[PDB]
Amino acid sequence: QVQLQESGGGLVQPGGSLRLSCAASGRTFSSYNMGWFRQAPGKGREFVASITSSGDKSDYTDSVKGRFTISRDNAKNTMYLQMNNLKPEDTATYYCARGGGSVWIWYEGGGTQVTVSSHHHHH
Repeated sequence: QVQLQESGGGLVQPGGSLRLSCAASGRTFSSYNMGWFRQAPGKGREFVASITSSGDKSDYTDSVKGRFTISRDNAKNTMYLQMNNLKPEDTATYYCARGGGSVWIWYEGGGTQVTVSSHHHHH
């Protein structure tokens, strides 16, 4: 079974940054379009960003355009999501998926949790 394992989630204040990673098994990682998706409280899974096999083209959902950057390192079988200027509405579990013929396939991986919260400062 193919593994698309997510990491990098955590808790940040609004305006903070997090970098997520999606690490794939196998030897043909570079041949597929790849994408990030997220599931916010009470909602379904929704598109965040996608990138072509070669990395030459990317697409973003409107609400993250300009703040998030998708990238990949094919030599390391890894895709990244650099999330800057984070907002509470970005709180969700984030999942990566591999693109096929008109479908995004999840494969194995439990997602990574991202919490963006304006809370009291503890210092």
